[PDB]
Amino acid sequence: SDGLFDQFKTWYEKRHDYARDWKVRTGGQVVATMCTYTPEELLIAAGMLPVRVLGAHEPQNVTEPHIFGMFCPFCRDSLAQGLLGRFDYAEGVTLTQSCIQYRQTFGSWRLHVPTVKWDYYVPMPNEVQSPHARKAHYEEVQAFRVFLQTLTGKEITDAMLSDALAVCDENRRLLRELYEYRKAADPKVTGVEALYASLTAQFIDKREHNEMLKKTLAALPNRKVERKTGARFMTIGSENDDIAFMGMVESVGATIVIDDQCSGSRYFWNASKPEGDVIKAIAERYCDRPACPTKDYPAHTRFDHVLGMAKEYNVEGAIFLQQKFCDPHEGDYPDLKRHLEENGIPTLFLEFDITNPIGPFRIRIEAFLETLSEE
Amino acid sequence: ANKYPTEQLKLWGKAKELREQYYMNYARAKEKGGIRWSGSAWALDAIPAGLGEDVYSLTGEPYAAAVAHDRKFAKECMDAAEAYGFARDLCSYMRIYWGGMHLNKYAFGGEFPKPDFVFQTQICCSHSKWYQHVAKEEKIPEFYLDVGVGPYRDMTDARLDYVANQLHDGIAFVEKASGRKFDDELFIKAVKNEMRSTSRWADICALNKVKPAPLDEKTMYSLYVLCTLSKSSQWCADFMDELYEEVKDRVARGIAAVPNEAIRLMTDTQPPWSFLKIFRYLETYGAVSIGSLYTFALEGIWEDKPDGSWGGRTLPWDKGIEINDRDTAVRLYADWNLSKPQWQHFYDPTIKSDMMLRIIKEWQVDGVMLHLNRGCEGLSVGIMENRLAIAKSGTPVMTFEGNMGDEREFDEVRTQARVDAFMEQLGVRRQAASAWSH
Ligand SMILES: CC(C)(COP(=O)(O)OP(=O)(O)OC[C@H]1O[C@@H](n2cnc3c(N)ncnc32)[C@H](O)[C@@H]1OP(=O)(O)O)[C@@H](O)C(=O)NCCC(=O)NCCSC(=O)c1ccccc1
Ligand code: SF4
Repeated sequence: SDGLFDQFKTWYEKRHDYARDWKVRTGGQVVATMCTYTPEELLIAAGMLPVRVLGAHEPQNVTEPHIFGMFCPFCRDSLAQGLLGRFDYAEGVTLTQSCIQYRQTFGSWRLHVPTVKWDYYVPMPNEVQSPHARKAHYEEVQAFRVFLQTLTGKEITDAMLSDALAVCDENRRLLRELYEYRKAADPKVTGVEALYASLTAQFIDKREHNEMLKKTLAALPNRKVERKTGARFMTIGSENDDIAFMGMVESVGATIVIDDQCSGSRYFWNASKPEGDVIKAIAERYCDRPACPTKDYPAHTRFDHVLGMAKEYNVEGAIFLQQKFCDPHEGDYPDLKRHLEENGIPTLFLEFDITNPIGPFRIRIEAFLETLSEE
Repeated sequence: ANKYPTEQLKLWGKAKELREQYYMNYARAKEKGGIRWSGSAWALDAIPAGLGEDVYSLTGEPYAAAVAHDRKFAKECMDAAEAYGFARDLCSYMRIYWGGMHLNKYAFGGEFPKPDFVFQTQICCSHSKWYQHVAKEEKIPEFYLDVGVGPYRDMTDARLDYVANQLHDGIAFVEKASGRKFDDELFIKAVKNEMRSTSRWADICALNKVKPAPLDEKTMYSLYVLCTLSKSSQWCADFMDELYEEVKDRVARGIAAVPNEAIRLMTDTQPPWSFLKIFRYLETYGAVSIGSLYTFALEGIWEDKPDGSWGGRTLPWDKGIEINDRDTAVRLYADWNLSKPQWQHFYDPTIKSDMMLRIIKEWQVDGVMLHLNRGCEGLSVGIMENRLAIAKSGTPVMTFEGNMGDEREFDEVRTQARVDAFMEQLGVRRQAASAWSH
């Protein structure tokens, strides 16, 4: 009704129009990024627009020659976007190492997307719990900085890196401030609205995105809430970027008040620590971030993080959205489910392909709501 | 049919006995106060070996493959893991292993023997999740070596530092978990034995380049397995030396694994363990599989030789490099393992594409049969790009879908028909070539 979040919705729907126009306005390069561990500060410092590759959630038949169908819908949907030419404006492509399935999206993209002029794979340590991981990632971030300086022919100075980190940290802090409103009994921010904001953060110029977040926060204190909250849900998964599916969830008598997913909290959660060596500040921000399941060993630190968010946001039911074939989240699932249920949070499991008829999921959500009414 | 002399392997019985003894030793490890540990065939097993000569591993994937050979027990184990709540499309070895732990049954008899600790390498995402569940269910300490530093050919000093420094943490971990003091001399001996066994397995595979091939891949599955059990053991290194002498003699005498050899095939990853009879079927066509990147380099460690060919990696002491202290040994041990050919495709599938094309060339391969293995994300990533690179090269290549550990995703009838069609295709290509080049 009031359209406060309409700019984020426009940015999502017209993401590619945005990037092309950004290139006209700035003369800069665009870089297709993969996985939320990409050290975007370095790309921004190099004068580039990072744009996270996401899927289109449409039927596609272009990936079968490149990625075997035992792998997840997201890695295939993402690759399809490159093969279809929808990122033709992006000179670069980069992935920072996590899930091995996603590495195929990167490898097939750099080999077969003919508009790619350069590529870079960052082998960020998986074992962020090791006392040696932060030094290793410091060196990986420095090596990528050296690569980018060479590629552009322009020195990337500590001041340039610090300014880029400041913009990213401001975005992280503003998104956390937005999320704080979700803790209220009648949230002034729906889960869909939070999702538009946190997803577009990943492919809009962060200075422009920060300005829009600040405008949103200026409006929230006096925003009139008309909808009923219903049950307080949390969504959990890998990416979880199907906004249309989340809108259904919030139309049946519930509000998504918090999430554990890379479209949302797992992307932005922590700002960097104050620190004079900017390479250390950047590298450690990513090692200290809530971990992808692939990076969560020997301890399942994720379980404490998910339960902590669920309690702090007063969650009544948690919905696991799982991509078919998703090994890292499948490996964590049975015990993470048990951890939430043993701490008083009932759970629901839903599995997703590239496209799915919405009807069967709505029936399952409606049945889950009935269970929350009991006991 | 038989153009070549053929002979059965004399060391076959010893290869079978060493494997059986490995599994029996794990189960009996506590009778005399020994140590038991579990982890991948890719764990850096020389580290636990510094704790004594009575340190017995159970490597997870070879054990699960042994279970998969018993279709009924494999089904029961997978049913138990499913009942716990794990998705059926997770790694079939990992599901088998978990199920057998919950059932508390060892494939070689008795209860499932509790490990004292987990010592694991992490490169596939499921490497952590496999043993996180095990360590919680057994209530044991667990250590993971993160080897994810990218391709060996891109290695930096800092990347090698990361792996070496973690190995020093691993030493401290195994001392704490076992209560024993780590011995530098036993450790160095084990590093050297692992270098010996892995290089020597590569040397043996390189003997398969000649016509006729002295070994067929099905026979090789009972030989490459020893390095997957305890590559850092004296017994494995010494047996690889013995086996190399026998295979050298087969080459010298013109001995073929397959007496009617006319077609040389290359495979790829993890075959369906309860359906190895497919190889005997192919032999009726005069087709022999000479190996695969998987058989050659799951544990074999390779280098470029002076003539440009692929061969076993040179042992450091044959190169003037001394290994006289812990820190030197750790760094060389890290570097040796990081060169593993079967780790490179986790970063860049074209490295594996080039490796497969080189095998086709150097082993004189006529056709390729690629398993699209739904049971193993780690070895299947990049498989379709590898197929495309082989297809572009002009060598015939077919695919079949399967699952190395879970028969429910392997269709024997359809796969055998595809393999039959492939044999027909190879004959047709031979006729066309003869006709053009008369
Ligand atoms: C034990 C099996 C499974 C079966 O063995 P089989 O040979 O089929 O069966 P049998 O033992 O019952 O013996 C019957 C056969 O003996 C034959 N024969 C008799 N005499 C001789 C002779 N003198 N010479 C030659 N052969 C002789 C006779 O012809 C007969 O064969 P046929 O009936 O005609 O066809 C064996 O293949 C094996 O150990 N595989 C390794 C499994 C494993 O652990 N792999 C490691 C996985 S790790 C991994 O994947 C991974 C790790 C890390 C990361 C990622 C992944
Ligand atoms: S998927 Fe393959 S590489 Fe990964 S744990 Fe299983 S057997 Fe190992």
